[PDB]
This record gives sequence, C-alpha cells and structure tokens, in this order.
Amino acid sequence: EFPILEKQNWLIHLHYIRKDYEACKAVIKEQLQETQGLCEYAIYVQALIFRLEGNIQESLELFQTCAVLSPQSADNLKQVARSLFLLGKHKAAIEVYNEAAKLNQKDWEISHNLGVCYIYLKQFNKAQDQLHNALNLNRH
Amino acid sequence: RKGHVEQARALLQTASSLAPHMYEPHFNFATISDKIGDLQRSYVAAQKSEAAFPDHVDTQHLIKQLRQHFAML
Amino acid sequence: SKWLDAHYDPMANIHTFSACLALADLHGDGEYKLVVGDLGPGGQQPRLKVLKGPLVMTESPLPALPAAAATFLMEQHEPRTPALALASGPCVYVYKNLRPYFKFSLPQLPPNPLEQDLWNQAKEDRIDPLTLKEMLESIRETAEEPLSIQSLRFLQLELSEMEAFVNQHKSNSIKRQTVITTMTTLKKNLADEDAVSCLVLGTENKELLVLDPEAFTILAKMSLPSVPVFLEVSGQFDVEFRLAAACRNGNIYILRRDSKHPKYCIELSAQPVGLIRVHKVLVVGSTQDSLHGFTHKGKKLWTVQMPAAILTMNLLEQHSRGLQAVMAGLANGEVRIYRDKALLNVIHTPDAVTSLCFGRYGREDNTLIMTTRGGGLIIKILKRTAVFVEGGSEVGPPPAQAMKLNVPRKTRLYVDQTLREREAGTAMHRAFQTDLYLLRLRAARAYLQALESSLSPLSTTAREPLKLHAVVQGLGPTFKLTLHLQNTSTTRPVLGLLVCFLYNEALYSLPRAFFKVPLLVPGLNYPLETFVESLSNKGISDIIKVLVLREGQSAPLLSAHVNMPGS
Repeated sequence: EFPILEKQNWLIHLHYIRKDYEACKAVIKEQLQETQGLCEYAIYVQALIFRLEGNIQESLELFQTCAVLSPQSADNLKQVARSLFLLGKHKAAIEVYNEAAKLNQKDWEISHNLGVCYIYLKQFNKAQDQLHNALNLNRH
Repeated sequence: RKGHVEQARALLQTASSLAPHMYEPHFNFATISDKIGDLQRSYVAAQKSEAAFPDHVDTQHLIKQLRQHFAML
Repeated sequence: SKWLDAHYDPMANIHTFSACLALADLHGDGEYKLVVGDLGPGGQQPRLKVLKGPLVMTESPLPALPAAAATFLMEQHEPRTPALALASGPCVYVYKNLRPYFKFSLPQLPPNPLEQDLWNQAKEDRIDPLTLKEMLESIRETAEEPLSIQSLRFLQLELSEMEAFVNQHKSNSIKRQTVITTMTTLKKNLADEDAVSCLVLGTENKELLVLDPEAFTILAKMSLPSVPVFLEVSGQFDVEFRLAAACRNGNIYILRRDSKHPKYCIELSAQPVGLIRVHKVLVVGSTQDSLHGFTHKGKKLWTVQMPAAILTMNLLEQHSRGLQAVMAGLANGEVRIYRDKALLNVIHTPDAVTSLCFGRYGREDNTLIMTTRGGGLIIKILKRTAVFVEGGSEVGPPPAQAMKLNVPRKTRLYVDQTLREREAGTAMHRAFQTDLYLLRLRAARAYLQALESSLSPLSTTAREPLKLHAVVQGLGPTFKLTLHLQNTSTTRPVLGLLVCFLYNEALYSLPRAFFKVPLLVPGLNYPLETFVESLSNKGISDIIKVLVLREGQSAPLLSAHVNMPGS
C-alpha cells in the first residue's frame, strides 16, 4: 500500500540488545529515511547509543525531540532527567524528575534518582526518606 | 588539600593544554570532576588518561566505574 | 562428554535469528527438515529457506521481513506433521507442505473518535488549513490516545499538499495496521502434544493476541503496558495457564489463565536477551551478563555470571535422558551449557554464533545446529555413549609464579651508610635545620619580590588565570601571539577589564597594543590573538598586563612572556 508500514522497531531492538551498534546505525538511518520523517523509536535508541559512547550533550537534544512526539508518556520525561543527572546540572534535573513524578505515580526509580541527586547536593534529610520511598515500592 | 576546588580545576585545565601527553593532569581532572558529579567531562578527562598511559591501575578502576553509570542504573 | 563434528561450511550466507528457525517434517516422512527465515546478507530481500541434509532444499521469496516460525496441528484428520506458520508484518502466512494460502489479517483496531471528527469535517469541502492544524493540537496534547502510525501522517501534512489533497487525503481510507513482533506455540485444551496447538501472538500495540487452529478468529485478548519481544508458556489449558512475556522496558510480565491483566510483575536491571523456562524455574539473560532464575510465582533463586557478552539463549531437551538444560551462545564463539547452577560443557571451535536449535535432524535424534555470524553453517552430532557430566577441574585463583615478592636488593653501598648515620647522626640533624632556616628566608624574600610586582599568573580578587603561548603560524618575521583568559567563578561575570602590554621597544610593532577585553562568562576560555611584526633577528621578553577598569592600576596577572628568537 502507499503511505508507510511505519513499524519495524522489532529489528532495531534486536540489534541494540546484541550490542551490534554499527549495524543498528544503518537501520536507524534507513527507517528514518524510508519514512518522511519523525519516526519515534529510531530517534530513541539512537539517543541511547550516543549515551553509551559519552556524547551526553548529543543524548540530551535527541531526548528533547522524543519529549515532543509523546508528552503524555512518562518514559521520555523520566529519560531526559537521567541525561541531565550525568551532565552535572543536578538541580535542573530534580524538577524534570518531579515533572515525570506527577505524570505517573508509584514508580520506583523516579523516587530513587531524586534520592541520589539530593546526596550530590548537600540536602541529606529529604534524601533519606526518598530512598525509603524507593525501597518500599521495589527493593534493589 | 585546602579546598579551593574552582581554583584547582582551572590549573589542571591549563596544565593539560600545555602538555598534550603526560597522563597526570588528565587522570587528576577525573577525580575532582567525578566527586562533583559531572560524569561527561570526567569521562573525556579519564579518556586521555588511558590513551597517553595505558596499563594504569586507577584509570581502569574509573572508566569501568563510569561505564556502569552510562548503560543504565 | 564430547561431540562429533558433522560438517563445517563457512561459505554459506544464512542471516537469521533463533526466533525464526524450526524443526519439522515438511513432507510428512520421518526426515526432520530445518526451515530458516533468511533475512539477507546486507539487509537484502527476505528469502525463505528450508533444509534437507547438509544443503538447502527449496528457496522462496518472502513478502516482508519475517519475525518467527512455528509449526501447528489441525485436528485428528491426518497424522501428518504440524503445519508451518510464518509471522511477517501484520500478516502471518501459514505453510502446509509449501502451500501459500490464508493471508491472515490483524483485527485493525480503529482510531479514537476525536480524530474521527477531523476525519468527518474536511471530506465535505469544509477544509481550512489553519484550524485543522490547531484542532489536532488539542487532540494530541491534552490526552493523546494517538494511534500515530497513520494519524500522525494524517496530521503533519502542510498547507500546500493538503489543499492539493482536498479529495485525496479524505479518500485515504485508513487501515490502521499493527505489526506482529513475536510468535509462539501453546498446546491447546491440555498439556499433551497429541492435542491441537494454540497460537499466541504479541504485537506492537502492547497487546497479546491468541489465535485458534483451523478457524483463526480470536480466542481471547490480553493487556500489557509495554511492547513484548520475548515470551513463553509453561503449557497447560482449561484448569491453569501461565503466560510469561518479557518487554522492551526490561520487565518480566506473567499472566494467569483467564484474568487478562499482569498479576505479578518482576523487574531486572536491563533488557533480557532471552526468556527460557526450566521444569519449574524460569531463567532470563541480562545484557550485563548476569543469567538469573525465577520460580513460578517468581522470586530470586540463583545467578550465574558469564565472562562474555550473551548473544543467544535456547532450551535443551533430550527425549531419552530427559535432561532440561539451557544454552548460551556467547560472543567469542563458545557455547556454554548450563543446568540449574552447573556448567556441563563448552564448544570452543567456531566464531560468534547467532542461531541455535537442539533437536532431531532427519534420522538422528541428537542434533544441535548452530550458525556463524558471517552466514556459514556448523553442525554437531551427539553420540549415544556420551552423557553430560560436570567434569570440571578446580581452577584456583593464582597458581602462577609470575611475581614472587618483587622487592629490590640492597647492596653493600647501603649497609655502610647506616653506620655513618648511627654514630655521627647528631651533627646531621642540626646541619639540616640551619640550612633549611636560610631556605625559608631565601624563598620568602624572593616570593615577596614578585608578589608586590604581581608577576604571578594567578589572582584571588578578580579570579581569572592567564596562560599565553607562541602559536605554530608565528614563525619568521611575522609572529602570532595567542592569549588565554577564563573566569574561575561559578556565578560572577567579571566585567570590562583592560589588557595592555608595556614592552621594551625592539623593532616590532604590534599595531593594536591595547584592547578592551569582552565580558568574561564563568566557564568558557577566551582566545585573544595579536600579530607581532618583527623586522630582523632579535629576542627580548614582553610583559602583558591586565588591569581592573578604572581605579586600581596595581596590574594583577602581569605575565612576563619570554619571547622566541625569530629570524
């Protein structure tokens, strides 16, 4: 048929789970060029490859595009704030985690990354209960 | 040793740009910039402390300390 | 506890996965015929391949990139082999003795009715370019329910195309397909193999279909909050039914018999690369190479670490011995075999293996087929005499004598030196202090000799350092001098200082000689370049100063740059 089949994400997730990052970059360039543009999962795992290499400044603007195409998803607004925990800008990240903490409740790691990002600040007392909030939902 | 972090992190910043060999500022950058939390510059710091001197001990206990943070939690 | 090398054919081109290989008898005889959904050596066209003996039997083109392969029974009509199923796109193609028929269709779930109002307003020539582009922004941004496989390209089209498609874009009857990801087999109505088999299909709409033999309508429907890529079934029916599935979010989801919700959820740290069950425990493979194990309800039982990256996992089942083991195709080329916590054996020979099955091939009952990463083949054959042992030695920590207490040897030239220290040492202590007491004075009298002149490139009040260098292009009569300023504050931008260099007049010019420095931001380093124009060959040092704005002429950070002798 005419438009796109638009879903071949089952293959790209097989490449990234196999750590074959050189063949996966071809299919990301293939599927994004096969569609007219703005594919979702081809953007996401391309940002998760650059975050494995150290290019965290490039794995933050790609997660900004992935924060646009689905603003009701609690994944990317959580996954952006992981890429801001690593660039050093700590206090900027604790509100984006709160931005995902209100779009979804009862989540384990969002109440845990808020714990560890307070300890790299100097606020300690409101970090100790955050991990207690992160332990009761899921022990790790 | 005294506490002047931002003073120290600029002298190592200019010790590296004068000697683009000699691993000792590069590794020493990545134990100031790791204790703060900037795990992106503290990778490229401890990247050059491998290429300019491999078989170091406390670089290989630092890149694998960082590459666990980069994959997932 | 050894194998037999059947063949080794490293020249073939078989690019596939462990999900799309199957062992069944395509002609109804006793010969088990391997079937492989070959993708393509460079991502080429998908071509179906079946195997008879060590070489291929029939090839066939495929409509799309295939997902998995299974073999399924009809009823008691004939005792022939189960009919082959092939999942590819949103259309599974069943194959029963190489007969292409029954292109099954997905249910094609319809979009949400807020999109249907945009579907129903422009098709009667009531189309406006602006207010269509804003009504879609009220759909996607408040609460999505998007179905944006086709609805997104039903909305992203701009002013020029949509006004040219006032009839066409509204004649595009949307199909709303959804691509199947995976496929597995469940014995229907009972746990025995003599009963019929029942399809389970997971797809991109995070839902788990379950199909029926010979009618293929729908049996039921399950709801999962994440897209599944690895799944299995314990296999029972009509009294109890456990459906386990792994997802892209790194979780383990299990399903009850009729409750269509994930009753128990357990997580990992990373993506599971394979989901295989044992008789009662269920194992996963993390991509951090930590092969776990979880029980029926699912708790932590044991964990084996693997010294290389996991790449393939599969199930071992011997009909004679009754042994249930789990495979692990590693990255260097070895294939480790494991029971509950014991390594059974390894096969070190080939390169990296991507595909793996273990069953009967043709007449022989013990065959463990594997496949190179380049596309070639390698076949192993077990013998009847070999039963699998541990047979593992006691590999200790350090049995090597590589370093036996590396300590340097102290010769006679040290042992006479301690006798000089023992008797006349009391004169040596007072000799050190009164020589060090001049050293503190000689340092501080030379320290303050430059601190008052502020020769040091470091400061405290206005907090920048100053580095400077002669650049490579600065050679000969022409000469270029860079200069490096950078603030050391976090939030205090120093403002509008002055750089001037007094210098003993040699025969160079330096035409600007007095700048106004820009606003230094905290963090960035600034290159500042000049142009020395020397006329003949001399060498004499410059002194480059930086001042505060108007009041303090005390000149902090004056750097006595020593020049190179140019020609």
